[PDB]
Formats: sequence, structure tokens, C-alpha cells
Amino acid sequence: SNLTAQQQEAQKQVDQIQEQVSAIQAEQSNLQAENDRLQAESKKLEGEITELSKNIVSRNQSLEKQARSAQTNGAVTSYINTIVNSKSITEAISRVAAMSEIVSANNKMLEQQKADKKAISEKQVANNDAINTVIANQQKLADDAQALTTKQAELKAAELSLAAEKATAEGEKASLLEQKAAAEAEARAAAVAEAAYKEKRASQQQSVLASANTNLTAQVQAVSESAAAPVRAKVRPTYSTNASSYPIGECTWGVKTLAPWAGDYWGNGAQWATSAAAAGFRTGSTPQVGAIACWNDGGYGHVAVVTAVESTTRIQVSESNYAGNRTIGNHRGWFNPTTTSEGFVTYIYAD
Amino acid sequence: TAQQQEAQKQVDQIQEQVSAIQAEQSNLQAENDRLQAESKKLEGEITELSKNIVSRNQSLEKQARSAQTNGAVTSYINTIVNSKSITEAISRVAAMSEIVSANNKMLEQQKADKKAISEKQVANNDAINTVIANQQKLADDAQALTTKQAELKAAELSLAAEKATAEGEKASLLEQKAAAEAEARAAAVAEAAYKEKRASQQQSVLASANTNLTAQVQAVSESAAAPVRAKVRPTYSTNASSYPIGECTWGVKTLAPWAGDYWGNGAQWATSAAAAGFRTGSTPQVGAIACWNDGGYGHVAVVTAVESTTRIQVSESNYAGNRTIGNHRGWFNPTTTSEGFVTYIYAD
Amino acid sequence: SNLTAQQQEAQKQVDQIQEQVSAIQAEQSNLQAENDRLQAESKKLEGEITELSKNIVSRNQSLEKQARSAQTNGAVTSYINTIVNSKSITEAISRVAAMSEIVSANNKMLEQQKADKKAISEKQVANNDAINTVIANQQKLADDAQALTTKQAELKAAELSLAAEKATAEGEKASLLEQKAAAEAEARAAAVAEAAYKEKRASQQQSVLASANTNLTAQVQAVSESAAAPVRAKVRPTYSTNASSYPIGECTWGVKTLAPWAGDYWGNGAQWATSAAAAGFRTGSTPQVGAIACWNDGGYGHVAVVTAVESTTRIQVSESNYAGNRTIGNHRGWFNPTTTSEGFVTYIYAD
Amino acid sequence: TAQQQEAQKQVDQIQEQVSAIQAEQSNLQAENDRLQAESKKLEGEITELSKNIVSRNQSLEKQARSAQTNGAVTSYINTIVNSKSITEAISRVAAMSEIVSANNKMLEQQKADKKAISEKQVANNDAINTVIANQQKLADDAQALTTKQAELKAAELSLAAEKATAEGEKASLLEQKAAAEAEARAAAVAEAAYKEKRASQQQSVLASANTNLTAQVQAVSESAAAPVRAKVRPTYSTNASSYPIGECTWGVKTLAPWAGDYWGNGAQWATSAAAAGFRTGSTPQVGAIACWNDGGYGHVAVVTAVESTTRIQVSESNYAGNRTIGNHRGWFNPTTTSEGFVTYIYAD
Ligand SMILES: [Cl-]
Ligand SMILES: [Cl-]
Ligand SMILES: [Cl-]
Ligand SMILES: [Cl-]
Ligand SMILES: [Cl-]
Ligand SMILES: [Cl-]
Ligand SMILES: [Cl-]
Ligand SMILES: [Cl-]
Ligand SMILES: [Cl-]
Ligand SMILES: [Cl-]
Ligand SMILES: [Cl-]
Ligand SMILES: [Cl-]
Ligand SMILES: [Cl-]
Ligand SMILES: [Cl-]
Ligand SMILES: [Cl-]
Ligand SMILES: [Cl-]
Ligand SMILES: [Mg+2]
Ligand SMILES: [Mg+2]
Repeated sequence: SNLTAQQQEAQKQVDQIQEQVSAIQAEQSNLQAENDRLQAESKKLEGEITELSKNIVSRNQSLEKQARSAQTNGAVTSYINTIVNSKSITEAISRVAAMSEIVSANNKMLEQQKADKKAISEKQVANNDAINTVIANQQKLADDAQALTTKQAELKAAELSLAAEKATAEGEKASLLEQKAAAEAEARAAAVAEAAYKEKRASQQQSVLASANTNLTAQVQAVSESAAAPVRAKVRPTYSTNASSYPIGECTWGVKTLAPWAGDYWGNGAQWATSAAAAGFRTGSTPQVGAIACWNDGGYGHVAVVTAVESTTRIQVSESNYAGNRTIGNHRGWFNPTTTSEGFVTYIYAD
Repeated sequence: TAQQQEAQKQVDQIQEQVSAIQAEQSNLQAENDRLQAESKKLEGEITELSKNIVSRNQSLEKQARSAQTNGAVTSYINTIVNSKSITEAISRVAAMSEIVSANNKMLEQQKADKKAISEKQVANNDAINTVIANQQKLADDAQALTTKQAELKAAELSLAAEKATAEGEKASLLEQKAAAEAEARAAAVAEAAYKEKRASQQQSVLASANTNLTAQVQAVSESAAAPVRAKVRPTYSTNASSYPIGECTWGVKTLAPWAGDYWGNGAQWATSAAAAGFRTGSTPQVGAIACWNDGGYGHVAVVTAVESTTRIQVSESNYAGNRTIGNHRGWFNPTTTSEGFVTYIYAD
Repeated sequence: SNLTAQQQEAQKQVDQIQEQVSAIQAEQSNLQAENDRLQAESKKLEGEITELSKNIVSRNQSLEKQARSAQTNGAVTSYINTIVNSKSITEAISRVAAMSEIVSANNKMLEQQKADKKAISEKQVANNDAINTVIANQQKLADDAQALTTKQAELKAAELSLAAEKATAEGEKASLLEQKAAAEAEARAAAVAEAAYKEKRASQQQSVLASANTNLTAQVQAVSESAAAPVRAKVRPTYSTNASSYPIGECTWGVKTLAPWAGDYWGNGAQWATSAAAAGFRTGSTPQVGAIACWNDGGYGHVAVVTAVESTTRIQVSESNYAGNRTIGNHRGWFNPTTTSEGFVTYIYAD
Repeated sequence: TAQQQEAQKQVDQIQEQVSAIQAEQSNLQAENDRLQAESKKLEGEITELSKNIVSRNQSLEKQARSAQTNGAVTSYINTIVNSKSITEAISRVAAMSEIVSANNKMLEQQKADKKAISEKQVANNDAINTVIANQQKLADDAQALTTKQAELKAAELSLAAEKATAEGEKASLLEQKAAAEAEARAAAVAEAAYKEKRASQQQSVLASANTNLTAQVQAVSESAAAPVRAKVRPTYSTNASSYPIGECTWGVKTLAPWAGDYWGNGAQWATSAAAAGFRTGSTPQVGAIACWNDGGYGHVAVVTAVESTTRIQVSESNYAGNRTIGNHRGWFNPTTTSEGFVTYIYAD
């Protein structure tokens, strides 16, 4: 080699910084590649979780209908007597043998339900861990991009410093020493930027963690305390506390009795949601316990108060004047409120 | 004579009652027909006013709010000072009077519609009530008419006996009178049974009013079944360590600790919640987890206020770059956002 | 017996008519009982048909996703190479053994799908036959009620005729012979009513069968030929046939190119449904081929033209300016239009 | 001198071009800001007018139609002749003028709103178009500015050489000029590549316009998949012998022979159709089978005309006791009937 001692020192600074630069770039490619495959694992797990979810919900309903039919009490006693309905001279019995198959099919169903609940649970943790890793990697990538900008600026200046030590000229040493001073100033700018980045990142996270010091009630309190605070309910009218405005036994009289917050002159049940909306009440398509269910059939319609909710297509209700019975109470048990002869259902909420 | 007048008096008294019932039947039936028509017309007008009132309310809240949004009003005061620059014929301040005139005209029409619907509601309600009372009166009259017409029959035969002839015939229609009087007693016993039934049925109805919602809801859970799908629920962690700091999932888990621990990207929370046994739906409720699915990562938040399906407030984390938990948007429409299809997960 | 010859003749008429009366009443109870149990069989079959239907639809989607993943072509070649990725010194392989289980699970799925399609088919015919029998019985019950009214009126008169032949009195024979003449007149009235019933029933059915002499086109023609005929589309404006009102490459320009019946000044894609509705176009939530899909995100939104539809949550579309690509064409393949970053989807229909 | 003026001229010419670009950048950016604001305001007003126009159209069709329903107008002519009976101060004919005045006022406001939305649409559309054109011009200017500023640099160094001193220095900044001119050439080649790319991209976009819907739909079916779910469909009977005469099912089967043969009560038709591979949905289309489910027997019909989701006509059998096939209701709302939840089954 024709290398000097001073030139080797400059070469060492270039090789050290280049090593750091390549190390950052290698990790960037490493993390970006890991994220790509983890995002793919997640997508696949997500599709499988969706598949299991609908099956679990569907199978639960089937298992609850099959339980109800197998545990109705009043009709089940006859199903136990059907097995006993065979002893002496009845030709050929295949009722008891067929009873084993429906129980075998039943036991097979809950075992598959148990397996699906196990599988979705396992797929959830793996998916969640994959998603968490990807976010941590993305944060590491953001940190590396700032570090790379700094180290590449340092490398530039170091390479110019090496170019000065090699220079076989008085004219040129001076030229690239001006360029080195310029490059070193740029490297300082990059470092100060990275310092501000770390400074900002740290305080931002502390500000995020500080906001966790709260709860829902305080959060809901802040809405009503603000200017944009629910004041649409202020313009409502004070209604009567009794049902004297509705005739005895009617569905309207019944709902007014159970839900005294309803209006006094809201007419036929069919029009209650229409009048309630005008009065400032919130309406919607999903049942809530305590909400007034309003069915519109283009005629008189019907109203009731929701007493229990399992889904949008499965509720219980307390009502008056259903199928000729004018007493207030539970007339139907569980039923689907979207598929009745009273028509389009809409719910009126208290708040 | 004299005895014949007494018989004639009984016929005329009962005939008077019979005609009175028939007159009232025609009276009530005619009143019901026109009241049912008045109701139908009022119903159509109430529907017309209702949609206008709701629509106009939304319009009135989109207006005024945009011209009185805290932060934005200072610019509206500067607009008059900026339009005052002499270049060169100014009609910006004069045109500002027209939008305020149009605004004031809108709330005055809203106030008139709320007044009109209120008046139409009471008239309609009274009309409906009157019709039902009349129908009950008509049912009572039909039973009374059957009785009085049977009494009239016997009374007319009694008069026919006093006019005599005499045969041969007195004895004949006195047997018919005794038969008619027995029929009249049968009609009376039938009307008594009718009143007996009507009275006890109404008492049974009035007895059922002695209740309230809580007792009603209690009877459902006390019955064989009875919501028992929530019994199989799981114990989730009480902290948000399973979700990364600043993410929307971490924020919702912080505000709604009843949510799951490994429910992944916000988009899939409703899907996992439904599998876990939670109830989901399309209408916002305060305290519900709003889950938006965009076919990607999606988003989650907790509903803090609800005015309608298309107007809510929420508290969330990581919205538009801001990773702190809080209110980021104010009032907004959750169905029309870049995070996609909204679904709500309810606590119970 | 102290029975006369004439009295026996009267007694015979009573016994013959009573036999007919009891025969009708016996059949009424017979048919009413059969209908009750057939209505119950139907209800049970209906619930089972609903159960099978949702499973068949759900399982079809799963089988088509599992087929797609197992028949993607470009990624499947790697799945065939994974089995070949084992020969000499690889420790323990359970990738080929696990491949048998997913195929076993796949083959088990289509066999259960085939069994469910077989079961629903069988349950459909049994249910349909049960429903048909119940309607035929109801028609027979309507016929019997008319016949019963007639025969009971005949019985009344016959019993009075017997009461006249027994009568041991000059005073009473004459009385119940007047009652018999009255009863016979009532019996004639009942017969004439039953004749009118049969007369009406026969001609009504012929009038119903006559109305079947038609088809949809004639039916749709009669609507437009009537006074209540679609004339809301008359007030529309004639739009330009080119997309010069929209800038090159935009989504609006693309939709206008493929659907020239769209408007010229409808602005950002998000507002197209809003302007279309004002212009008199019909809008809705379900995709149709040739409909303009309008997504509203509270911003600029997006528009496209629907090119294929499998369900509400699965369509294909041709569009312009998707994910940076400004050419008109198919960018996404099959996708769910309700779950995208462009927001709330609404469809604008040509008619 | 003289040579220095030539150098000064080159600096002043290029500086003029540089300032012209920068002036236009500020000009276009300012115009876009105010046009984006005009658009936002117009958008809100278009939304306001749209809902009013749709709402008012429904109101106008519920009105007039009720006062001009064939069969019902003869009674409206008799109402003036019946209110003319002298009993005793008549204000029924005078009040009839007010509802017609209110009606005529409604269509005049509808006509004004259709005029206003049309005008607002063109102004908004032109505003949006201008903004996009400006954004493209801004992208072009940024590339041109980079080039002209590089040319200016070299020209200023050329002027600095002619002023000289002279050293020692002429030679120094002539080397810098040669370096600057090389940089200016690099900027020009970059702008050329930009124009090269921009031009070919637009040609590729314009090329894709050479198509139509049919070719587009053809490419879907020609691709790997391609709707092939309809391939597995079944051959049903061509007559309605499987359904009893006069029933709603028999009627729909007669009009829509593509329906199934053993689909039972009308209520379950959508359920069986979905299992059979047919597409279902919540929006009416002409020729679709409407299936109403009331938790009981339900009802079916064939859609013959559609105005909206809440306004259709249908042809059906066995409606309100009438078992003939035909139009029984005219225009009606299929979501608000006593037959329950409506769902439509589509042919394809
Ligand atoms: Cl909390
Ligand atoms: Cl009812
Ligand atoms: Cl009762
Ligand atoms: Cl009860
Ligand atoms: Cl934490
Ligand atoms: Cl974490
Ligand atoms: Cl963490
Ligand atoms: Cl959406
Ligand atoms: Cl046809
Ligand atoms: Cl896009
Ligand atoms: Cl492009
Ligand atoms: Cl493409
Ligand atoms: Cl036939
Ligand atoms: Cl048949
Ligand atoms: Cl037949
Ligand atoms: Cl409904
Ligand atoms: Mg905040
Ligand atoms: Mg007809």
C-alpha cells in the first residue's frame, strides 16, 4: 500500500460509519420483510376468525333451538313416552334406534362448537401478537430512517475528509476541506433533527400515557360540559304521568302505562315514532330494553315496550291489546319483531 | 176503553225507547264515519309536518353552527371589516342581511310547524278516542235493542188482546203474549250476561295496569328463559397491555375495559365480539364500542353522545395522527367516514 | 211399539237427514283435526328448511373461498412444492401428513353440502304437499258449512213433521203444521243460498283461471298504459353524450365514459347520488349490473360502474382513478363495497 | 462594458421568467384555496336543495293524487254543491282556494329549487375542474422553476465573470459557471423526462376510454372467474300445477315461471330461493319476486313498476280476498304492509 498513517485514520472513520450505515439498511430490509409476511399471516388469520365467528354464532342459535325443542317440558314428556310405546306385538320399531342418531348428531355439534371456540381463541392471540410485532417494527423503522439520515450525512463528510488526505495538490486540499466543513455542518443539522425527533417522540408518548388517566363517565361529562353538548332534548314538552288520554285496553294505553315518558296525544300506534321524532325523541332500528317498539302497517299499527333483547330479530315485549287480549303483559314470549303482521318496526328511545 | 189506553201507553213507551236506540245507532255510526275521515286527514298532515320538522332541524343545526363554530366566528367579524375596503361598490354586508333574514324565517316556520303538529295531535287523539267510545256504546245499544224489541213484541200482543173482538182470540194471543214475555225475559238475561262479562273484563284490564317496567322485566328473567346467554361470558383483563400504546384499540380498551384482549385490528372487533357472545347492532348507544370496517385495519371508538344514527360524538385514540385519548371530531356522521362500515358493540 | 205406518215414514225422514247431518259434522272434525297436525308439520318443516338454507348458503361461500385458495394458480404451485420439499436429512416432516387432513376436511364439507341439498329438497316437497292438502281441506270445510246449514234446516222441518204425526190433538197438529210450513220455507231459503254459493264458487274459479292467460310483459305494459304510469322520469334533462365536463383520469370522467346517461355537472363522486336523486333518478342500497356505485366518505368520495354482482357484499366494478391508477378498467376484482375507505355506498340505477 | 450589459440582459431575462413562475404559483394557489371554499359551500347547498326536492316531490305526489284519484274526483265536485246548501254561512268553497293556493305555491318553489340546484351544479363542477387544471399547472411550474433557477445561477456567475477585477478570479468563477451550466442541463433533462412521462401517461389514460360497458362486462366473464354460481341452477317446471289455484304462489309462478315448484308459503320463498342459488336483496327491481314474511303464511308477488324503495307497483294473486292475477293496489309502500318484512328475489 501507498497509505499514510493519517490516511488510514481517515479511512477508518469512513469504514466505521459505512459499517453503521449498512447495518441500519440491513435492519430496514429485515424488518420490512418481516412486516410483509406478518401482515399476510394476519390477513389469513382474520379471514379464518371471521369464518369461525359466523359459524359459532350460527351454531349457538341452532344449539339453543335444539335445546328448547329437547327441553320444552310440556312436549318433551311425550317424546319420552314414544320410546316406551313399544313392548309386545307392534311389528317393527325404529323410533328408539333413530333417537340415538339425533343425540349423536347433537353431541357432535357441541363438540365442534367447543373445537371452534378453542380454535378462534388460539387464532386471536397469534393474530394479536402478529399485529403488535408489526407496529413495534414500524416504530423501529421510523427511528432507523432518522438515524440513517444522520449517519449518511456523517459518511459524506468523512469521505471528503479521506479525499483531502489523499489529495496530491495544494489547490484541491483547500477545495474539499471547504466541502468537508459544509458537509460537517449538514451532519450537525441532521443530528440536531434526530435529537428533536427523539425529544418529540418521548414527550408525545408521555402525553398519550397521561390521557389514559380517565374513564367513560368523565369522558361523557366533558361532552355535556362543553359547548357542543346535547341541548336538542331541552325543547321537549312535559307530558302527563297517566294514560287517561288513551282508551282503556288499547296498545297505546298499555305503553303509556309502562312508559309514562311517552306523549299524550300520539294517536294510533303506527304514528308514534313519527310524532316522537317531531317531539325531539331519538328513533332507531335496533331494540333496547325500555324502548317503545312502534310497528307501522299503513293502518292502525301497534306499540309495545321492549322488556328483553337477544338480537335485532329476537326480543320480548310487554304490550296491551294483542290478538284480542286487552290486559297489559307478556303475550308472545320470544319473537322476531321484523316479521309480524303489524309491519315495519321502529324503536323510540328514552334518551 | 181505559184498559186499552194503558196497553197503548206501554206500546208507545217501549216504541219510544226502541226508536231512541235506533236513532242513536245512526247518530253514532255517522259520527264515527266522519271522525275516521278527519283522523285519516290529520294523520297525513302530521306525517307531512313531522318530516319537515326533522329535516328543518338538521338544516338549522348545519346552519348557525357553521356560522357560530368556536374559532370560526372571529373570521365572520373580520369579513365585514375586510369587505369594507373601498373596492369599490360593496354588497357583501347587504347580502349578509338576506341570509340572516332567511335564517330567521326558517326558525319562525319551524316554530309554526311545532305549534300546528301539536294542535293536530290533540284533535286527532280526541277523534280516535271518541270513535272507540262510540263503538263501545254501539255494542251496548245492540244488546239493549234486542231486549226492547222483544218487550215491544209482547206489549203489542197485549194491546191486540185488549182490542179483542171478542172470541176465541183473546185467549189465543194471551198465550202468544206469555210466550213473547218469556222471550223478552230471555233477551234481558242475555243482556245481563253481556254487562256481567263486559264489567269483569274491564276490571281485569284495569288490574293489569297495577305494574311497572321493572316488574315486567323481572318477570322475563324469572320465567324459564330468561336471558341466560350472558352467563357464559369470559373474564377479560382489566388493563390495555395487550394493545400497543396510542392505538385506537388501546384507547377503547382503556375506556371500555369490558372489551376483549386479543381482538386485533379495530375492523374485526365486532366480528370477535359476536363470537364472544356480545350483542351487536346498527344504532349508536352511549357506552357502546363503535367498530368501523374498511376492508383494512379499520378503527374503533367508544360512543359518548348520541343524537341520531347519523349524528354522534365519540372518544377515541389515534385519529388523524393524534394518539391521545379524547374527543377529536365533535359531532359527526359515523356512516360517512373513511373508516367504512360502522357497527356498534353493546355492553348488554 | 205404538208406531203407525205414517209415523215410521216421518221417523225415516228424520233419521236419514240426521245421518247426513252427523256425517257432515264428523268430516268437519276430521278435516279440522288433520289441518291442525298438518299446519304443525309444516311449521316444523319450515324451521328446518330455514336452518338448512342458511347452512347451504354459508357453506357454499366457505367452499368457494377454500376452492379459490386451493385453485389460485400462482400461489398453488408453491403448495405443491411444499410436499416435494422433503427427501434426505430434514429431521421431522409433518407437512405432507397435515395436507391429508385439510383435504379430508374439504371432502367432508362437500359431502355434508350434498346431504343438505338432498334434505332440503325432500323437506320442500313434503312441506308443499302438506300446505296443498290444508288448502284443499279448507275449501272442503267451506263447502260443508253451506251444506250443513241446508241439512239442519231440512232436519228441523222433518222433526216438526214427525211431531205432527205423533200429535194426539186436533188443536196441535194444526199448530206445528204451520211451523213445518215455516221450517220448509227456511229450508228452501238455505238450499237456494247453497245453490248461489256453488254458482258463485264455480264462476269465480273460472274467472281466476281466465286471468292466468297473461304474462309479465303484458302486465308491465298495463301499468304504463294506465293513468298511474311512471311519468316521474319525464322531467329529467337530456345530458351530454361525452365526458368533457369531467377532467381526464378522474373517477367521474371514467363513469361518465362507461355510463353516458349520468349527469354532466354532478361534481365530486361523493355527491353523485344526491344530485341524481334530485334529477329524478332512482337510488338504492343493492348493486345491479350497469348501476353507478357512489361512495361518500364526507370528502371527495368515489364513483364507479357495477360490472358484476354476486351479493350485496360482493361485486366487481369498472372505475377510473383507484389507488393512483387513472386508466379506466377493473382494478380490484371481487370486493365488498360496504367495507372500503371510500365510505357509504349507494347505487344509482338507469331506470 | 457592452459585454457586461449582454450578461446583465441574460440575468434579467431569466429572472423575469423565474419571477413570472413564482407569481403564477402564488396566483394559482390562492385561486385554488378560494375555489375549494366555494365548492364546499356549494356542496352543502346542493345537499340542502336535493333533500328538499325529493321530500317535496313525495309531498306533491301524496297531494294532487289524493284530490285527483280516478273515482274520487266526482266527490270533490259534489262537495262544492253540498256545501252550497244554505246552512248558513259557507266558508268551505273559500277555504278550498287556500289549499289550491298552497299547492300552486309548492310547485313554484319546487320549480325554483330545480332551477337553483342546476345552476349551483354547473358552478360547482366548473370550480372543481378549474382546481384540478390549476394543480396540474402547479406541478408543471415546479419542474420549470427548478430548471430556470439553475439557468439563473449560471447566468449570474457569467455576469460576475464579466465584472472581473481582474485576477485570478475570472478563471475561478468561469469554472463555477461551467459547473452551474452542467447543473442547468441536468435540470432540463429532468424536466424533459417529466414531460415525457406526463404525456405518455395521459395517452395511456385516453386509450382506456376506447371501450364500453358491454366489453367491460365481457372481460369479467372472460376472466378466470367470472360469475359461474348461476351455472349450477335447476330446471323447474314451466307451469303452476304444484301450487293451488288462486293462491299468491300460484300467481307468481304463472308470471315468473323461473321460480321454484315446492317453495311453500310465500313467506319462505326468499329462504328457499337463496338456498337454490338465487340472488336476494332489499331493493325492488321490475320482474323481481317480492317476498313478504310476517312470521306466518306471508305473501308473494311480481314487481311490475318501481319508483323508489318505498313506492312500487306489483302484480299478484289473492290480495284482500281477490284470487285473480292482476294489479290490486296500484302504487304502494311495500315496507309498510300487514304482510311484514319484504325481500326481493332477482332473476339474475
Ligand atoms: Cl372506564
Ligand atoms: Cl294485534
Ligand atoms: Cl280482555
Ligand atoms: Cl297477558
Ligand atoms: Cl399501558
Ligand atoms: Cl404491546
Ligand atoms: Cl405497550
Ligand atoms: Cl360504509
Ligand atoms: Cl310469463
Ligand atoms: Cl381511491
Ligand atoms: Cl395513470
Ligand atoms: Cl386497470
Ligand atoms: Cl293450473
Ligand atoms: Cl294443487
Ligand atoms: Cl290445482
Ligand atoms: Cl316489516
Ligand atoms: Mg384528544
Ligand atoms: Mg285483478
